[PDB]
Amino acid sequence: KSRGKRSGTRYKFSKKFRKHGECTANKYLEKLNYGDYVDIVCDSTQQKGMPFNYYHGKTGKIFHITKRGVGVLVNKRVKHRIEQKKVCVRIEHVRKSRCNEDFLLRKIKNAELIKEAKLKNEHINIKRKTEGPKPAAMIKVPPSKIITIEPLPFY
Amino acid sequence: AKSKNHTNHNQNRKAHKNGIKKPKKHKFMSRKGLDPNFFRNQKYCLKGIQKKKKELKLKAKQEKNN
Amino acid sequence: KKRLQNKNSLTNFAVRCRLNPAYKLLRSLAVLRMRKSILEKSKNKKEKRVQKQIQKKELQKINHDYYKGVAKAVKKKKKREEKKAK
Amino acid sequence: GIALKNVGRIKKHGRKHLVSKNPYLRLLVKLYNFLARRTNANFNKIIAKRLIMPKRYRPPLSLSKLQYHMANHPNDIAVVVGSITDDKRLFSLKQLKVCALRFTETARKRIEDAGGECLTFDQLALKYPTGKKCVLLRGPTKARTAEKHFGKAPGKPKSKARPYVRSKGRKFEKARGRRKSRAYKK
Amino acid sequence: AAKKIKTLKLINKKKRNDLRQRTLRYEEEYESERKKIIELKREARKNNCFYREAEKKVVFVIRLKGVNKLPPKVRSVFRLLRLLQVHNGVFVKVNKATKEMLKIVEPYVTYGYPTLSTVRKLLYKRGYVRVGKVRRYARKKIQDNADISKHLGKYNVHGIEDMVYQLYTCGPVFKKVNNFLWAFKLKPPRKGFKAKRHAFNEPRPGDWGNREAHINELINRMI
Amino acid sequence: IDNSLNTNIHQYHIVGRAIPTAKDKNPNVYRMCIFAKNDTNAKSRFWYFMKKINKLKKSNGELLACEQIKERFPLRVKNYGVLLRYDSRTGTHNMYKEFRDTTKEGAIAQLYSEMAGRHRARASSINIIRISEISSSLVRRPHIKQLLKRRLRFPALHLPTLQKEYRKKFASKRPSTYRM
Amino acid sequence: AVKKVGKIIKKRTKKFTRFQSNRFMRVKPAWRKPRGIDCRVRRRYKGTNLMPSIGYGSNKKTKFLLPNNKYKYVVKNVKEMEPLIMNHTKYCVQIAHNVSSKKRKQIIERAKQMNVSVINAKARL
RNA sequence: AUUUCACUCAUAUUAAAUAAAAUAACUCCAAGUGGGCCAUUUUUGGUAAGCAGAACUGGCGAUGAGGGAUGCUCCUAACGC
RNA sequence: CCUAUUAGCUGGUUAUUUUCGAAAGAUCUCUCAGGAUCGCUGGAGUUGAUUAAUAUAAUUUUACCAGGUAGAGAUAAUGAU
RNA sequence: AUUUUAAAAUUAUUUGAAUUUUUCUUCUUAUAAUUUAAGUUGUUUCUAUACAGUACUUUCUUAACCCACUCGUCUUGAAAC
Repeated sequence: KSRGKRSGTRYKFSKKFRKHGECTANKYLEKLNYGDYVDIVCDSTQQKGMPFNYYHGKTGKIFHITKRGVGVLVNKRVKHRIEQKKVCVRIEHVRKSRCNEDFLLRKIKNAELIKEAKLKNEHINIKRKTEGPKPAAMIKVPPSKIITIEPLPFY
Repeated sequence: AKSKNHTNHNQNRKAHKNGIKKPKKHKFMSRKGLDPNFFRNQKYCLKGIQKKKKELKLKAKQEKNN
Repeated sequence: KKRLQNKNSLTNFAVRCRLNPAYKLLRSLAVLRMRKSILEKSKNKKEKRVQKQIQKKELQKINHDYYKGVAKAVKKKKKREEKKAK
Repeated sequence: GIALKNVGRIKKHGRKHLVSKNPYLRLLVKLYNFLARRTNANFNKIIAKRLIMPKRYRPPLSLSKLQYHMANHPNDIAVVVGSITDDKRLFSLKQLKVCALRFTETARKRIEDAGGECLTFDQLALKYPTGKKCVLLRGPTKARTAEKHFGKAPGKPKSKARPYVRSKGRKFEKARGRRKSRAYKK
Repeated sequence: AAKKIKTLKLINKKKRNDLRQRTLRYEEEYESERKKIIELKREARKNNCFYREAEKKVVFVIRLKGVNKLPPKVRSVFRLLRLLQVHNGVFVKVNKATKEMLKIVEPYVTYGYPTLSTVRKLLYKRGYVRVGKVRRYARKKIQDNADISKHLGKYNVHGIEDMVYQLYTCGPVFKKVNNFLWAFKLKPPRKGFKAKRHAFNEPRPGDWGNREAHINELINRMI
Repeated sequence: IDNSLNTNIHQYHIVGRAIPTAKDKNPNVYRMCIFAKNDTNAKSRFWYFMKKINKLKKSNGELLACEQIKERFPLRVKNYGVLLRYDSRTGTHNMYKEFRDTTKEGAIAQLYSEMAGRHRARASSINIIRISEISSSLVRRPHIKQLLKRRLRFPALHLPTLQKEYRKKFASKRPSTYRM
Repeated sequence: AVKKVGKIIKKRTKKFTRFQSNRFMRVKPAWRKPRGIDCRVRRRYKGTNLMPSIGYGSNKKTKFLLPNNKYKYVVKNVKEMEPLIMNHTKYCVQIAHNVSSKKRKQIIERAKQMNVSVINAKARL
């Protein structure tokens, strides 16, 4: 019977402890470019450009940039399919993503490692190791250092 | 008589029957209302290359066809 | 091609050798050890057992270290229980 | 009891066999099925697939469009699985050799006195079995009025579908929902 | 034409001697590997400096429940593990990702260390291979090495010799071995299950879970 | 050998440690020895007890060797001691335990049937800890003292149990119950 | 059960009868698929009038041949016999029911001298 | 920002794993449906209900087979001869 | 006689085999025994794949996000006590 | 009727080589066979030395062991009092 814009946002849009007050000074000092992954996190201190009910905490590409606003392309699941949605929010409600920094350093690693590897003509793979079984190695456990423990009864 | 007010039963099963479809991911999106006065400048950029390419091709065609 | 009977690749000697070119060599080589007479093993069993005195001594040392560790753990458990009983 | 999609049976979509009982067309599809099976030619495979297509997917190709498509190689042979129609908007046509299902009489005459000739698909198979120097084309398949009504329904936002109306006057399907003055627009 | 028959005849002997020398090489490799493993364990026995193998990088998984009343993600895990029938069995390379994805399906399977004799038995008497073309695989029993060579000869792992040589010690080609191998369709156990409803690890009799090294007896009883 | 009488317990000893971390560059090593139905079952029980007493599991524990350090002589006759802890339908209770058999393998397992028969305590409720060796005179139990007496006897008035061979249904006449 | 005579194997005899055709007596025994809802025969309850299916289909190698091990062919007069001159050991002839006595005689003699076998050779005599 | 020229980032196991992943994707025409119910877990009203109302998943409906003596929904397991 | 009036309602609705195969949600409605429209389904067709890959995935891993339910508390705030 | 062929194995050779050290040790230079290859063939009786029976094929009628509730329909649910 109640489906307002801010319905059910008592805690989601509530400001955190010690975090009350306007956004920090240099929050306005992020270089946003087109086609950039970015998280959309609501800031209730700023009311204009507030992200809508469902998109808090989501992530999406930047498809629009205006003087103080950003258009974000966020895929939302409805019924039987996911469809794209363009949400236009002010920049205080936008936080630069931390999905591409995982590969920024990898792609800098490529230009310094694969180059030297090919020019010296070795075969080296770069895929992630997804390490499972630990290898076999020769160990030295000390007979003095080895200590014993045991379980305990009821009390 | 009383009617079933609401239920979400069988709904996501029906969804996964044909699967949760995804956007088609087109390479180019229209920018009809996207940041005017900038893509107008891009429009002006494109004609600069177009005019020189067209005149060069026409001159080459005429000089080769005599 | 037409399907034939799937010959047992483990008991059918011809098809098993066709699958494994080394199988016939391995089987004959093991059959030779089997054919080795009882006199050789009877004479060499004592030598093989006495050549492993060092190995069994090392195993005994490790097991007795385990036994001493268990005994000392028992001692510490009893000391703690006795200390906290009062 | 097995867990497979549609009980593990691979399903294919589209035409399996031609449904036209035209004896010459049946001979043609048999010949090109043999050619596609024996030769490794994707050219022959594509022709064999296209020969059994429905009429709406063998659209006519205009003479002007044929000439434009074959402009960049004049010594090659055009080949289309549809009909060839004359384009009165084209002033002059020159030296074009094309194989097609059907030629309209005027287009055939024009191609003939322009210095080219019209080949049928049996001739094309006879003298280019592997499709060397042959470029295959097709007309605009979804340019007909039928798909002008397809896509998003007319009434959805930004929908270009053509509605089913009796007449295109102001009194027919123009007032409410098609202009901002009456309720909404589109 | 006339030269063709002798051209195709000579390549038979060429590949025959090539693969014979390679079988000599792998025989040397089995002997070396057995000697190395035994000596590395004896070194551990020598002093208080231990040695072991970690998780053997390969596990054998057998489904235990039917195709009815299953959670959707359990069904998806079964589908992409290729465990689709009640008595299906597969080889699974062991790593963090697949171990995590198999833990969610643990109560419906039993899995453990296959060991060499059991993998050889499974491949020789229950091994079926996808000889058909991509997505048209047409399950076929091995019965030969021609299909194995056709699918893997250019990748020099041609032969059931090589397939066992590769499946036990998980070398560089597990993709082209596990995926090439059809899912094993095992018989019901000769002596029977204990309790499919309960874990193998509970004090009461039970079946599902990680049998570790105890699955060899179950496999050769089910084979 | 008779399989029906025998249980299915053998010896094992597997050694490892918690994972050395950046925070814990040099962790200490620990060990403990129990027997159960299987080596895997014993490993699971050991990891459960590790999680209950300390904070570690497979996610933070590894093993670095495995051996089967069997007994000195399985044919010996012993008297050992363990500590029992179990729970009922309303609480928990603890005591000690000692019994005689040939080896620790069945020495662990003769207790479960008695516990289930008397207190209906399923095996998932009993905990056994700290196996060691007991004395023969220090036992304050009633029954176990006469076990190692100097000389003892009693009759054999148990009912006969014949083979399926000779458990013939129709008898010529009624059998007696004396035997010998 | 199955009948195994020679190479010919018939997977089922005693052709299916319509449900309730025994007790209900306007209902002819000729098989009809019962739609119903709680019909118990569509539901396939145990021990009641199992329905014909595709699993009962005979081997196509020995499908339409008689215990004669030959395919039957019905003939109206002597002008329909020629095609059997290449298949006298694969086909057995059978006179049509509405063929007169002397026509039957003159085609039976032709079949005899043609060495092809006739099924209903002892009809109307 | 766009375009064009250079160089080049494993591409000969595949920029982590696994995958009867193209049985995919899209379009057109159209049927039936739009009274639901039950089970585990969670939960609202009610003293409670084989009560009324919701969430997830699976079933009954639409489905038989072996078992629970018996049973639309429980366990095993889904079905050509 | 108009008239075989109308009926969102009840009953009935006729040969076989094979293949695919649901919904009892949702929005609007003088709507709540109905209808339309989405969703689920079938048929038809094209583009694709057919190159143990890529698209793809009710799966996991790695990296990074958002939460305020369970729990915990009255000395941390309100409301109690 | 232009792969039940090639190889694989075995036998009888033979060539040289080899090594576990040889009466089932291993591999080609060459031959001839055979099947363990390359999904069952052989021997003897009977039918039987007949034109249709006491046998053989089949239909029907009876029993017997196990099973089996009136169908159609509305319905979440019908064998339904």
